[PDB]
Amino acid sequence: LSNRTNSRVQSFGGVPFYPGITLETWQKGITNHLVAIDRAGLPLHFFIKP
Amino acid sequence: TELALFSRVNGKFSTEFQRMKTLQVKDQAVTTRVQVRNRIYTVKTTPTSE
Ligand SMILES: *[C@@H]1O[C@H](CO)[C@@H](O)[C@H](O)[C@H]1NC(C)=O
Repeated sequence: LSNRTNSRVQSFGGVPFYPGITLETWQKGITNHLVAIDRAGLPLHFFIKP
Repeated sequence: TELALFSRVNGKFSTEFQRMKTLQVKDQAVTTRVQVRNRIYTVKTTPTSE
């Protein structure tokens, strides 16, 4: 007999994840733990203006 | 074995052998590994620090 289970969880933002958590609890827990999931910007020299 | 001579001399010889053998081998190897890594903040010194 041979069992092999691999679980891998990766979270950005929200409550620290633990295995028994439900997506409901996690989704209701982002109310203050929000992180930058995408960002856009401008080159530095563009802001050195008279 | 049965042997009757002259319808008077009787002889019997009954032998029986039994050999029963049993072997059982049972191996279990369970291996569990849990790895949690939370990274909450990144704290940096202000460039104007003293
Ligand atoms: C693990 O092995 C058991 C038998 O001991 C089997 O019933 C099960 O499907 C296997 N997998 C998991 C995830 O338990």
